[PDB]
Amino acid sequence: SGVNNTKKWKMEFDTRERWENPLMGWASTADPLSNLVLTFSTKEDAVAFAEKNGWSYDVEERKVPKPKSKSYGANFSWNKRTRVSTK
Amino acid sequence: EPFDNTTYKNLQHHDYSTYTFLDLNLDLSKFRMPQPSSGRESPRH
Repeated sequence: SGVNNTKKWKMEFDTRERWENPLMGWASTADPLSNLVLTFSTKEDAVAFAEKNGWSYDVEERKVPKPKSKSYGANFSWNKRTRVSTK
Repeated sequence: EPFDNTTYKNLQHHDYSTYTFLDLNLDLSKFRMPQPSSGRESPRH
């Protein structure tokens, strides 16, 4: 339920091939940027860094939970379907 | 009839059967006034 990991913008690159090491079966890679994650305070800061380094970027707009009306008294309603059968 | 305070007058419950309460509740059904209506058959309706 914590929301502390959804407060900063991040910049991750596309995933490249990982194969199986013939000796031990480990996960091998040839992508130097497979573990590169950058943190930005704002979307415009992230876009500025991407364009400065020449990378092509796709921006996903932030998704914020919408405010919700929560009433504990609706659990016991005279004529509504919000009455709960168990507590 | 004279004031007597030396006998237990609550002896009717010595012979109450298992259905006594429900039998009385069944007799108190023609006196009850009509119940209010929620508007639906149940909360799940």
